[PDB]
Order: sequence, then C-alpha cells, then structure tokens
Amino acid sequence: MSLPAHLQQTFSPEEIQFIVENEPIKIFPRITTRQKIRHTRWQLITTDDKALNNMVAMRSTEVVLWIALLLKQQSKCSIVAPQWLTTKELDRKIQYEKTHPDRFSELPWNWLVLARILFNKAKDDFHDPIHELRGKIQDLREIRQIKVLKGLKYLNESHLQLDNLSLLEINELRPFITEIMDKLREIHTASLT
Amino acid sequence: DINIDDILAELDKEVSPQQDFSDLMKSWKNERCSPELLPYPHQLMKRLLNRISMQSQLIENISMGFLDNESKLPLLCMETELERLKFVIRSYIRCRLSKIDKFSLYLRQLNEDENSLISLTDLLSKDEIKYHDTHSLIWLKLVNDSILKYMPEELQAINDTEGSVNMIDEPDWNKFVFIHVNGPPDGKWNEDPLLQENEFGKPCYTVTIPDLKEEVELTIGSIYVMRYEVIRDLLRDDKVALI
Amino acid sequence: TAQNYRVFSVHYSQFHGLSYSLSELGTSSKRYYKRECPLPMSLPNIKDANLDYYNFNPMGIKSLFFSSYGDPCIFGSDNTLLLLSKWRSPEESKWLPILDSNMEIWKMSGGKETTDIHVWPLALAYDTLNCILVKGKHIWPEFPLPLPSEMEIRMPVFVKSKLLEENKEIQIPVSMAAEEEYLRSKVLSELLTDTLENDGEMYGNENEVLAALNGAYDKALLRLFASACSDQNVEKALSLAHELKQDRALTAAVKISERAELPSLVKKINNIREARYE
Repeated sequence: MSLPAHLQQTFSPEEIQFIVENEPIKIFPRITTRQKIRHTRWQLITTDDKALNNMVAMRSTEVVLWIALLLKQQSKCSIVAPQWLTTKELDRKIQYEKTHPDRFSELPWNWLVLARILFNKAKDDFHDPIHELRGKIQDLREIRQIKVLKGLKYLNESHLQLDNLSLLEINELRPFITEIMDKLREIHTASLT
Repeated sequence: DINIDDILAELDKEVSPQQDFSDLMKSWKNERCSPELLPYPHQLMKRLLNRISMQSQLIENISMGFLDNESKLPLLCMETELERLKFVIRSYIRCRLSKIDKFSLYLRQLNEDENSLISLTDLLSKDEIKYHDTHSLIWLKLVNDSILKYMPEELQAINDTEGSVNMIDEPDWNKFVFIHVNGPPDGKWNEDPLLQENEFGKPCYTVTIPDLKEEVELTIGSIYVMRYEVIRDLLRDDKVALI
Repeated sequence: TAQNYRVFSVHYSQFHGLSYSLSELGTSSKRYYKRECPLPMSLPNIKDANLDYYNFNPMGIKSLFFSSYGDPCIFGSDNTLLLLSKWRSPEESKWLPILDSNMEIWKMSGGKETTDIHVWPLALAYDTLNCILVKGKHIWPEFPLPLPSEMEIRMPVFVKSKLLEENKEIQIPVSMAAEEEYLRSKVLSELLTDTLENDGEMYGNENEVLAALNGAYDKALLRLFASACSDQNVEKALSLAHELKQDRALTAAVKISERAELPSLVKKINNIREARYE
C-alpha cells in the first residue's frame, strides 16, 4: 500500500534514531557566533533559534541533538555526555538491576540509542575511557534482556506493565508481545457467550 | 517551620513553531501505532504547510546574498531542518493514506450512515477526501467489471454485511498497543476528575476492561501494554501517548 | 597575565614577600592601578605526586587569569579561586574567595574525602570556572586534552561538620543554601554593576542578567527571613527586611510576617515602604 509492510504497525530503528535526535544535548561550541555590542543567523522553525545565535567558544550550551552531530561532523563542537553516561552512574544502575530482579532501573527512554550515537560520532568527548563505557552499556543491555525473558512468561489477555523499558527495547519486542497478546485475547473472547 | 513557597511563587510570576513540531511528532507517533484512523490535525497542518512554504522561500532568498561574515552553517541547518520536517509530514500522510486503503468500506459506511456520530470531513484532509472517493471508484470499477459482472444480483454488493462473512473490515478496536502514561498535559494535576492517588502515594487513572470485569490503575510516568478500546478516551484527551 | 590593555603581575622575593601589580597600559592614558600591593594567597606547605609539581612551580600558582569581564583572578596552592573586587577604585578593593574547590569536590563525590580528583583552572567566564577535572595520581592533565568541565562558583559558607551530621548526592540545609545564594548574588551583582558603569556592556544581555540577579538576591533574603520568623527573632527579621532591594519584594516580607503572626514586623516594614518611596 502507500506505507511499506515492515512499517505498518511499528517504527524502523532509523525512525527511533530520528525521534532521539530531536532531544536537547549539552555541547561546548568551538565557534563564537555571538555578536558584540561595540552576518548569517540560524532562523530555524522546529527548535529554539535563540540558543545558536548566542554561542561563545568553550562556554557550554544546549542544542537539539541533530545540530550537535552536524556541528561535531566539522571540528566546530564537542558533545558533553549526559551524567548517566559516566562509569559511576552506569555502575550504580548495574547494581540496582542485580539488586531488584522484579524491576528495570530508571535509565532514560533513549539510553541505548544515545549511547550508540555518541560512541560512534563523539568517541573523543568522554571523560571516562570509552572501552569501559561500551563494556557497561553491554552489561546493562544483557541484564535487561534476562528481565525481559522473565517478563514474557506472563503474556496475558488483559495487560502488562513495563515501567523503565527503553524505546529501543520496546521497539524490538513490539511485533512479538502485541501479536501474541492479540491471539490470547482472540482465543479468550471467542470463549465468551 | 514556616513554609513560604506560595509567597515565593507569587513573587516569581513577574502556539509557536517549536510547539507545533512537538504536536506533529505526537500526531505521527500515535498515527503509526494506533489501529483506528485518528482525526486529522486541521489547523496544525495548515500552519506547518505555511511555515514550509515561507521557510523554503527564505532559504532561496538567503542564497541570493551569496552572489555578492558569509558563513554557510545556518544555510546548511535551515536546509537540513526542512528535510527533517518534510520527512515527518510525508511519513505522517503516507501512513494515514495506508489506513484509508484498509478502511474504505468502513469510512464509506460512516458516510452513508446519515445518523453517524462522526462526519467524514472531521476525520479526513481535503486531499484524503479526494483520495478516498476516487480510489474507491477506481478499485470498484476494477472488481465490478472483472468479477462482479458475472455474479447473481444479490451477490454483486462489494460491501455486504449480511452474508456468511462481513465484507466491511472495521479497525481492530481491541489491538494491544504500548502506552506511556503522561498524566494531564497541563502540569496542574488538581484539575483532573479521573486522576486519583494510590497507596505508595503515586497518582493514576483507573480504567475498566469490560470483557474481563477488571479495573486497572495506570500510574503516571509508566509504560503499559494495553487494549486500544480502553485507551481511546485517555488518548483523545492527551492523558497518554502511544510508544 | 594580560587581557587587552590590562596587565596583572605577581611578584615574590625573600626580602619583599608576595605582592601584585595591576596595570592598564593602553594606546593612550596609561595607568597603574596597584603597584606591589601584598597578595593574600597561600604558598604551599613545603610524596612525589606533589613534589614533581612543586619542583616545576614553587609558588603553586595553577593559573593566573582575568575573568571574561576583566576582573583579576588567581588560583593558588590552596585550590581556592580568589577574584579581585572593585579594583577600578583602589581604596575599596578586596579579594573574594569565590571557589573553595576542595570543598566543592568533596560535596559532589558525596562526602568522601577525595584524593584521586584535582581541579585545573582555565578561565572564569562570568559565574563559572572552566577547568579540567584531572583524575589520577598526577595533578595536571595529559596530551589528548579532556573537555573543560564547568564548576559554578560558590562562596565558602559550607560548614563541613553540619553537612556531615545531616547526611551521616549531599543535601544542604536550606538555611546554608540561602546564605550562599544571597552572598554569591551580592558579590556578582557588584562586579556586573561596576563593569556596566565603567566599561559598558559587551553583550546587551548584561542588563537583563543584572535584573535577574537582583531577583535571586531578594528571594534568598526572604528565604532567610522565614527562618528568622520561625525562630521568632523579630529583630533579626527586621534587619533582613531592611537590606531587601525591590519595593515589590518587600510586600512578601509583610505577607511572611502575617503568616508567622509577628505584627511588630508588619508595622516596622510599613515604615520602610514610605521611607524608600521618599
């Protein structure tokens, strides 16, 4: 039809990247665009223009992530990793995960997507050594995958609750969880008078 | 302890392009993920299709200055932003054209039903009303000639609901969808009549799923796999968003 | 150090002690603001983690810089950032300790006495020290230069023993937090005010920063006035209300005093309204 079959009820991983690229990120500019009191200007229509026309080299600012990546593609920026991409905060989340079998830890919805973007595009901007960050992103990925496999023993006619599951972790499971719960509902509602 | 904060709040109190894009993203995410054909954002879409026309003229006008600092990053960003924005609207419209294909005989049934709770022009764009009415005649002519011409008269109906199988494919109202429970779109929780507290303090909505006679509490800021027929009223009222 | 036409020098000898000079040499109208005045900065307490640095830099000055608004700064062996205030008029000059960066590290590492972390200062843009936070057993950074972190300046009013008893992530008592925001706002509003009066703005924002900064001062004083009312010290409360700037913020003081049921303060505050109106 008008929409391809592999998109009919879900997002492609590239559309899940596009959604995450709409978030604010903190950067250190390597250009001063700010004009002194003593020139081209941004004029955007989907995001706050007033943050970019006021850059000063090495004073941090927030911009939308797709502009930070476009500036970082030149030497013209550096991307400040969020506080949760630190070897301290990842190791507290790994401890939380091991300590609470019944729940996922309070990682932000975009954590796998943003880790994968910044490890490829901003590999030099981490304060911690990136091989220990990749190592702990994998340690978190694997623990949450066990907790997901435990959760699927409970597919149901009524609902599930999946509190801190990432958007990328929901998006891989969507065409399985919803397709099976749909047949459990059809088998159940068929039995009713 | 004297708690001041309401006195400090009264001392402290002394539509936009960035907001409309955030409503287009909400509309696109709910449209991709829902089984129903949601009602069209009429005024939002007229606004965005203005800004794309004005901005695409502005990028061309700024490129006339370059014939005569002269830094090019803002041209690159104004262009890549229009590509990012035009993609969301194309992906949005191509998605709801796909639902008009699936639901043609159901939308035709809402339009033949003069007593209907919905007018088709509430639901569809002018270009979707065009697409719907003419794609229906193009497909109807194909099957009507090619195979229906030979059928006995009581079987020539392409939309017979009375037969051994109903020919009108309706939306799957009970589709399981993932939802994220926003709370009210205003931060002002005290307005809402459906919302209530729990044990553990945390607020929620309660909804009853009628086939099972089960109440469920949708606590704010958490994710559920849930039947769409139960969500509709909370989704139309912006209390939840589809993941 | 220099910044534009301003020059700042630190001098030392066995026979003279520590001192500084500040100059503004110019294309015309050359001035020396201070010549060899004594500098209130600590020299080091004279293992190789420190000695391989103090063999290289005996004074322990980690950096010397002007702030982005041209007020002199120095970061010494004591890890304290000192900013020279009001220097454009020498008879009113003072050095302000605007970061105790050892305390500000202990605070963010959750109250561990922390030895593996060191600050390395680059610049004071207004309100915020750009610096490398170095980690490891050497005090100074290595060749792939890490991004300059940002530390927000904090007046040294944090009693470590009180913070220890109320934490046993650190939570700061809301009286201590209001005392710092009032002091930090009072010093920053004086630096901006003197810049805007003597040099003029360089970004149009600076007058809107100063308006917003006075707004954080009055809200910090009202948050102290609430503690003075809670402890029913009507006298301390009246002193806090008298230093308050906006006539519109003084309306909140009378509202708090009624909420506290201290009617003496109500009448006294009404006298301030009329006196300042006149």
